Amino acid sequence: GKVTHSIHIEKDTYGFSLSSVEEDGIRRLYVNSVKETGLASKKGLKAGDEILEINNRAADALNSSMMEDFFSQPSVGLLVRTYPEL
Repeated sequence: GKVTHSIHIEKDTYGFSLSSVEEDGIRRLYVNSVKETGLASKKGLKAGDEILEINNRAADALNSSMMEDFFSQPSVGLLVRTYPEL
């Protein structure tokens, strides 16, 4: 079962990329890769996580322009749905 986690990151770059899919009628955001010693990795962000929110805004209520601004700021919050570790 998947769990939902909150991540707050502070400062460069956050050390991760995102891919975007909209195939079931809702836009979804997924972590592509993570930099191992990156800022987000240190926070427990993992490749293949779904980003449910950025800065309390749903992935579906986001455009590239908002996300580019948010990731350029010295801080950022994420709501992430991820499989627990095994």
